[PDB]
Amino acid sequence: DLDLAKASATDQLKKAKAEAQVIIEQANKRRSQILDEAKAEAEQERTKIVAQ
Amino acid sequence: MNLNATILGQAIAFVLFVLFCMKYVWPPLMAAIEKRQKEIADGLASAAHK
Repeated sequence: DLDLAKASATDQLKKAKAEAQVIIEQANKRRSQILDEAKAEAEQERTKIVAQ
Repeated sequence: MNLNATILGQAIAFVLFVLFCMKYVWPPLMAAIEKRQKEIADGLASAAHK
């Protein structure tokens, strides 16, 4: 029981500790996606308005 | 029967055997045996679900 306690505690904690940070960086990938898309369409909007 | 000094001799033997048992034998015998029982009791207390 003590051996499986050590094994399962380390397994659970380290696996979740990896996936949480990984998802947070994935959220930063979506953040950069959204921010650059907003920038690109803001300047396309400006250019279209002035061309108009 | 014949009232005899053997009664007091046997009383000396009886009291000294009880004192020897109280001093030498009983405390260590019970200590070792119950210390095994204690280890098994904690073996129950120890038992990864928690």
